[PDB]
Amino acid sequence: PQETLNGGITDMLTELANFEKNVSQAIHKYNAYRKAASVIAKYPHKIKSGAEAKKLPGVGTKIAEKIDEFLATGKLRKLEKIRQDDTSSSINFLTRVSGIGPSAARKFVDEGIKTLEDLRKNEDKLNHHQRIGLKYFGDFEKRIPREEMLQMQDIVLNEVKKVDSEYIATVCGSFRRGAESSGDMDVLLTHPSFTSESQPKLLHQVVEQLQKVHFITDTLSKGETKFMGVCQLPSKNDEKEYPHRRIDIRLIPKDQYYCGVLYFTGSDIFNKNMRAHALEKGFTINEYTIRPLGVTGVAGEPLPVDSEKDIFDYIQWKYREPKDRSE
DNA sequence: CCGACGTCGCATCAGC
DNA sequence: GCTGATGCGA
DNA sequence: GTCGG
Ligand SMILES: Cc1cn([C@H]2C[C@H](O)[C@@H](COP(=O)(O)NP(=O)(O)OP(=O)(O)O)O2)c(=O)[nH]c1=O
Ligand SMILES: [Mn+2]
Ligand SMILES: [Mn+2]
Ligand code: NA
Ligand code: NA
Repeated sequence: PQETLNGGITDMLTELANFEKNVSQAIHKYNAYRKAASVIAKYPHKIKSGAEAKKLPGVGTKIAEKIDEFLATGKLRKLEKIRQDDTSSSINFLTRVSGIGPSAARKFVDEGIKTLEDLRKNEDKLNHHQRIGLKYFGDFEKRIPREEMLQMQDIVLNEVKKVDSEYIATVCGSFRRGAESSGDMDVLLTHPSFTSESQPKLLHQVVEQLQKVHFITDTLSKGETKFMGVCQLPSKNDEKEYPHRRIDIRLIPKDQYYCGVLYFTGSDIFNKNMRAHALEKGFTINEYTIRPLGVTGVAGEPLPVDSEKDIFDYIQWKYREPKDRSE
């Protein structure tokens, strides 16, 4: 499948998906449209009719009809209409600010606040997260070249070890799968002193060090186990400076760590296949653990895990490199 | 016909 | 002031 | 909106 092979259809479906989530607040319709757009994006033929498309899992009657209208006319009356709707288009747009969801966007537009400019005029109505999202609106929509990610990893691994050399840190997500660009940086953190059985400054101390060396620039949220924030590489001499980036750091017990690494490495569809299969061998994998069923379905206690590959053993599959986990 | 469909940590709100 | 609900991101 | 018990 190439980009423009069914691009107009998947663009249409994705656009419909966003208005469902952001304006209609119909979240299951949101996933319905995305699932349709995903299965169509994978389909290796230029679609000729809605009936043709309806054969794919997740494409039903209503989308089949919409595809017919699109193929025949090059557009969709309902989408064109909501595109001109000042209220609805504004609500959908404002949700592009991290921290502004469907609800907040709704209330902003209710009281006349419709644009980024409007948001800038109204700081006192923004919470902390929303202000950061506004401040880095442009930066947050850019992707991160692997080269910068590697440099980001350099700093994170270095500063983590410097705080305590017994920390274990892993940059997972699309980076660990070897993607040539990434949307954010997903850092997983553990330490021998932290198990399920059992201080919680363990995460605080890492964040503070990365702040001290001015890598982490802002904080969206921060608890005892999960940090969400903003970071930036140092500017290489008198050159154009780097965009601010999203970084997550989360602290995981040692005995749950590699289940965590596996999950937060992904990808999405790989994770389900691997969750999905492995059902058919009587195990339940979650973000934290693998547990055995269970002759009529009662999960017993979590099994020991000390490597990624461990999990693969349990469910009888060859350890697969992160590089081949897109599906 | 009709309910499932993605869950969970953190920030902030709503109610007492 | 405390407890639970809601919004949010991913 | 789609699927399926
Ligand atoms: C959000 C999400 C994440 N994950 C796992 C797989 C993701 O690859 C991994 C990290 O989530 P991500 O950062 O939201 N996606 P990504 O890192 O693969 O891609 P990107 O570069 O951030 O765009 O965690 C899921 O399995 N289901 C999810 O719904
Ligand atoms: Mn990521
Ligand atoms: Mn992420
Ligand atoms: Na179908
Ligand atoms: Na948003």
